[PDB]
Amino acid sequence: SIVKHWAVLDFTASERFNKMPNDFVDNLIDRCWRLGMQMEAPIVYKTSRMETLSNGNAIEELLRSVIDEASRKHGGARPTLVLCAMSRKDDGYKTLKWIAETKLGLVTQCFLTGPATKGGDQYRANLALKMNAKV
Repeated sequence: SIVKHWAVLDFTASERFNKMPNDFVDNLIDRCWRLGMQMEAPIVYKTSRMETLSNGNAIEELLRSVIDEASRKHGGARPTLVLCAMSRKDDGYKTLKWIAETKLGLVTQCFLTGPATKGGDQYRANLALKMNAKV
């Protein structure tokens, strides 16, 4: 019933423009809670540059370091959902999803910080609905 182990990959941290705000995850968790979906805090928050999505081997390592960090910081827990925040569309996500879901036994969900912030209530509602359906 509860999403105990999940992670955030923030590709927007260095962006400066369209950086995911610091209250966005906690707001999002409140939003899922309102739908009947209880999530704990993500056991891993990791930032990366958008450029990373251009390199498949770097994607694979990024995901594997999320898994390793969760294991070290939370007694061996393994994330299931990995929420990915991006500042613009990037077809690299397609590679990331494949590695994540078919190689690593993860479930991923991507979103754009632009549409999600400032005038984004309906975008955020749709995000919470997709997350709820996935996990």
